[PDB]
Amino acid sequence: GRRPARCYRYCKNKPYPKSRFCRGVPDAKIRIFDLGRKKAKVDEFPLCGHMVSDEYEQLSSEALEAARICANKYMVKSCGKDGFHIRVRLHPFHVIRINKMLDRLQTGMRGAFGKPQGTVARVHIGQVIMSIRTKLQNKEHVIEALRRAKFKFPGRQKIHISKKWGFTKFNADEFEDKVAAKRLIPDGCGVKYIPERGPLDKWRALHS
Amino acid sequence: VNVPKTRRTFCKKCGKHQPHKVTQYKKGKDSLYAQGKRRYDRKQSGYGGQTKPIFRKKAKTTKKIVLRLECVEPNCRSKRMLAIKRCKHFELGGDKKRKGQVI
Amino acid sequence: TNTKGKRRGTRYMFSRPFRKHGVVPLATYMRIYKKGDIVDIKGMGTVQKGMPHKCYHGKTGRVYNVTQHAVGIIVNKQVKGKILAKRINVRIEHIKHSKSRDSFLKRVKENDQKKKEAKEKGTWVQLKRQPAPPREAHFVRTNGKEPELLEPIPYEFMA
RNA sequence: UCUAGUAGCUGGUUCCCUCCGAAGUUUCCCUCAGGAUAGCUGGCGCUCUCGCUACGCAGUUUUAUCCGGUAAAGCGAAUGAUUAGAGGUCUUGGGGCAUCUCAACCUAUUCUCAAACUUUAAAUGGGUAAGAAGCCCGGCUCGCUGGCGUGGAGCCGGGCGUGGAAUGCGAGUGCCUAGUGGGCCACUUUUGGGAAGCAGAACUGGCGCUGCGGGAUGAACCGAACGCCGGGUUAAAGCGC
RNA sequence: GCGAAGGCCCGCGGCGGGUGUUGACGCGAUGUGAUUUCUGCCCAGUGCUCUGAAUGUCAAAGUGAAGAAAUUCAAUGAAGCGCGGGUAAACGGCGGGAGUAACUAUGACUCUCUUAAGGUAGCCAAAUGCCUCGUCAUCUAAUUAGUGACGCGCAUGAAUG
RNA sequence: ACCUGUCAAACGGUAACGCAGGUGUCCUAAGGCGAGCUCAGGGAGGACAGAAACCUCCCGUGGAGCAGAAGGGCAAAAGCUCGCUUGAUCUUGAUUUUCAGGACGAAUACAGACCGUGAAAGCGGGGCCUCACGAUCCUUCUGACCUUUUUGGUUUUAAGCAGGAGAUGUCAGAAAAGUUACCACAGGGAUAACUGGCUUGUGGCGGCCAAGCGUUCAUAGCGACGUCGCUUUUUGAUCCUUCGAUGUCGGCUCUUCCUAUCAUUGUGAAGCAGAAUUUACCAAGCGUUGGAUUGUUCACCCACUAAUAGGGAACGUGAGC
RNA sequence: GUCUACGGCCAUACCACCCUGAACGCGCCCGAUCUCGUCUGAUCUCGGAAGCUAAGCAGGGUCGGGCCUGGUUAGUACUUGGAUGGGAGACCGCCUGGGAAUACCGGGUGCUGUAGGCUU
RNA sequence: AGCAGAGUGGCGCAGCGGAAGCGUGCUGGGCCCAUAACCCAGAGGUCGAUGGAUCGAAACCAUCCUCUGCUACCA
RNA sequence: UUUUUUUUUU
Ligand SMILES: [Zn+2]
Repeated sequence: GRRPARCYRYCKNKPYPKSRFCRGVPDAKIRIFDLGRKKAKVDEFPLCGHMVSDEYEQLSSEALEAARICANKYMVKSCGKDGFHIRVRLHPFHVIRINKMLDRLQTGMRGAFGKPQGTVARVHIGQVIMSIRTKLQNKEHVIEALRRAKFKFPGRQKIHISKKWGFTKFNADEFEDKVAAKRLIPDGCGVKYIPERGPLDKWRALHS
Repeated sequence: VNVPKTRRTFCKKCGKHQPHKVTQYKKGKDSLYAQGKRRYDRKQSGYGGQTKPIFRKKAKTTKKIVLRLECVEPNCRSKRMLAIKRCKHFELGGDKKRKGQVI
Repeated sequence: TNTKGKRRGTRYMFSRPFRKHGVVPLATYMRIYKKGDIVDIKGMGTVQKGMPHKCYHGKTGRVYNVTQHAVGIIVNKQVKGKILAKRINVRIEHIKHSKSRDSFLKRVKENDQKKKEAKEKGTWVQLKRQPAPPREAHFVRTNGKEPELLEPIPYEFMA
């Protein structure tokens, strides 16, 4: 029912998103992007690992769904069902088309503009595909889970352990000091950054 | 469209703006003694058959509306022909629309 | 093929700049254009009358006629291998004075006065412009401070 | 016999050397195997210019000065699209049961996006200017304009050559004019298509019109373009036979 | 269709020719195709054909009126069309949609629409059936073939016999 | 024949039966001018009144409206409400857009008249801007104390001059139904119906990962979600070759070649006790049948067999039938 | 140091809230006979001068939002030109030149023209 | 383009100088215990309209929109 | 002018 993924791989068209100009788009195969214990705080999942793309290609929504499932299945078995948090950092927004599957119809290349077939995500070199945050002792399991999810993707991917704290944008070596100095206020899965560039009442509330 | 039955426009004979009566121009009947009709009749007589085209690929659905303006000055009573754009419905001296009416 | 419409593809060139919509500033109507001066054509979408065609936007010409609200301009237009001097009428809002001519008129003034000063002082002064010459020889002092040694940095794979 | 009927279609179209040398593109056409039209070509000139016993121009740069919304970037900026937690609460909300959790809304954050989105915004682009047709003084005309000796334009005298960036080059102009109006290929950009030695575009170069050295061979690649020769040296590519 | 001053037809032309040395048991024009047994319903459509005209439209010529005339206007105004008739062994056509009989499934009796009638008697995967090498039986060891049956038959069917 | 955004590679221009759309109109006002107001939405209040009746305050950069599609533009606006009007009128040239720098359509600044509006400056010769349309010949109306009407004169008539209108949508504008299997001619490989060539979507054949299946056990044997290939025994896509001709389906006959191996020789593995079977390796030497139905390739059945494997050679093979 | 009338450039000028405002002015303010217009003298128009800076308005303030400007991002992204560079490709590196934009971090918060006043 | 017509309880029609109907369609009632239509009864018509005439009009007259039949055809 | 049916042995 679906063409081999080699037919849609090389980002040969301009972005073709779902809009008022492109209607009738089938829903993407991947609808859940955050998995595991999403409600965990910053301080409990300090280690972060990324699956980084090493090619300029487009990855299908089916591939993203397959990789997410197999990465989740391994990390549940190895780290428990509440010992990690997986975030898929790719959303399928590009729509790929297909020409008609072939008396009353005009055959050939006449009127050959296609109909929507599926959705793929355009990824650049050095761009993160998936991220997993966990405790510092589950480094080997994070590498293994991302390694198995590589086989679901066409091109080449590299597994990288981040220098930042969890899913935040702040370095893990400075994170605790910033929290103690009240520069970083935890909120939910992430953190808030507090500058010295506002009304002094906010500073009063923080230090009260 | 709705065009009022009277309008104040320039009069070429009077040299100035005058009230005019507005009517709808209608094509007069063929003369039967115009030179083109005489020539066509001479060509059409005999055994040749139809000698000139008969138009059949009609495309226009409306017609340009031509207004006949007649000066109301009794000594002048001059006329002019003033065409407006195509319209499907044309009304002369219809009621004027108002905005406070209940729909 | 595409249309021959007059404002096709002027979506951005005739739009007003960001946070610069509204009333046209009044000094644009107060600029005075004489016969023979050079003006830049830049269509403004706020005024739809006397609007130059898109092919004259960004073009520069000289005034040959002055009317109550508009100006006639002799503008060069390239047409399929020949350049012809078109005459176009543009309202005042879509034009402004060209600063290239003003700079040259200033240089003529300082040249003529420098000739008069040179003749009265019995000296010779340079009046022709010259291209940037090669840099002259000079000394560079170290001030007893050794140059800092630079070195390529090791590669690091970031996120 | 009219009749050598007409054919935008196929075939053919006869000596030599010399010089110059294309087009398959624009617009109109019952126009799409054809024409007319502009373009590209040639021929005939002509008007001038420099120099010895410069009139001006330019597929270039520079110096000034404008024009732009593509690449990029952005979404804790507008329009759209979109993931996840967090903190509060009016709740024409719901559920389990004095209620309490969800949902809704708000606020501050967060993940990911746009050919027909954008605050911002290149590189390469396009226009103009770089003086004697200039500059500066004095006067005259006007029915236009007008508080005015106003303003604007025109006209008549006079003065000023350090010729007002670099580089290169001799220019201007008239008539007549054939062939062509099936194209094709390549770097980069680019639309449709899974794709194609597929179809369709932009810029430049090329093949067609062109042989020569190299790629064993080859329309287009790399090098280099050609009167008949001798010497020397190279390019691209090579140097076991 | 035609009783001869005619029907059908020939001919550039002649009250010229053929049928016709003929006269309805004849000549001319069509369709179906022995015998047997039958030949259902539809005249709305297209043709052909009849006269009631309530009679509308309706050229030339003729008539009247105005003007100086050319001209113009008015009344009158044949056939044909219109209008009402026949007619399918003329060309042809012959549906659905409902309302419903004690397991079902099937389902007469009632009413409606287009453009009149809704396919009767018979016959059939036929030289006519796409699906289809239809289903059952018989024929063989084995049969997309043959035969006999079956009936919602793409698209059978009554002198298009 | 036209218009909007994009394509389109930041001047302009730029193609495809590219993408998303609109047009053959509509308006005496929705044309023109002036004045006075502020719109969408939201919050908080008020008898019936409630999610939506009307009244009031507050916030509101336009998130509304401006008739048509879209883009741009616009706030004491170009939007809403009133008041007065006909600059949507009469003329001559110049210019822009498409462009050959012919035309038409549309549009821009002027100039001369006559007017509208407002206290006035001003603004207005149609629609806020970019679409909404049409030659010659012929006809028809309108204008002048107009010109001709042929020996002269008067009067009808006719002709002419200038501006509108009746239309050509194949929209630079012939007056136009079919069939040919009885066919004809000039041509075309500028162009279809075979082979071949590019491509491989589809067909066919493989591989990787491992969620599960297999009593137990991911991998004896399989293999979901995904993903990478190969082949040209399928069918498409394309139109490079051949239309002054490359004889065309199938069968029959005959040779050779390939291996992606059905059997047979030699082996490895098993959920291999034996028998039977399955998986894999070297491997194409040898063999791969007789018939009913069908023109058939294909299919199906009957029966033997060690097995009754799959293919190519111009979809081998018509001066072989 | 300031204001008023008319403006130019149109936020360094806007927005939210707080403080201060001498003198002239600008206002708020009082009233409806006339001019004028309303459901309503609220607005608009007209005639004033008892009171008040509460408001508008001006100046200042806020680890204020916005705005302007500069760093950083960063010689990164992108890009003119080049090669018989690499790579199966996707794409990438180098030579020759040009060269950005968020987040993040600082500084600033109207200048001014003509005419006429006050600060005596 | 020319002539001649017509629009009616919703219908098939009938008259010209006002009194609006008939078999049908809605409704209520007689008669019988029959399932009737005759029988009586009511409602339902701006008679498609703009103006003109006259003491008065679907009805008469001029035009529009809703058609009909026939005739006619150089942009 | 019409008016069909009506039930199982007991
Ligand atoms: Zn007059």
